[PDB]
Amino acid sequence: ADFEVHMLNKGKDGAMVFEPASLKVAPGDTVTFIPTDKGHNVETIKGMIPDGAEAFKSKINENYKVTFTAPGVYGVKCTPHPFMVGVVQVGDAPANLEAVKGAKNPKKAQERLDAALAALGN
Ligand SMILES: [Cl-]
Ligand SMILES: [Cu+2]
Repeated sequence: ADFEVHMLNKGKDGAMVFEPASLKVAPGDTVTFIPTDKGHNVETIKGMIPDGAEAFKSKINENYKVTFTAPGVYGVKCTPHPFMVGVVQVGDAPANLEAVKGAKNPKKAQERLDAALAALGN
């Protein structure tokens, strides 16, 4: 299955958001990150992807597709926008949950990640 995440200046969560900011997918599913507004990108957060996964980074304004196969959670962020974060989950019982949940980001970033994990049933 293929899924889309839009990069937006504003959403229910406030300014600078991935929408949806949380997505549960099956191994082999894909997510394309699509800038609805200019000035955004996507990249994985250091330490926040599974063993077996590769990091990634898009260019500002680039439409960017990633295939997810390694099971676990994947924290992603937008470079210019500190609170702009999201979580892609592959499978159930992710094994690297604490990598995201136990991290020490600025509060508004960390609460958005934490909300994303809780919405994914964790
Ligand atoms: Cl593009
Ligand atoms: Cu952004």
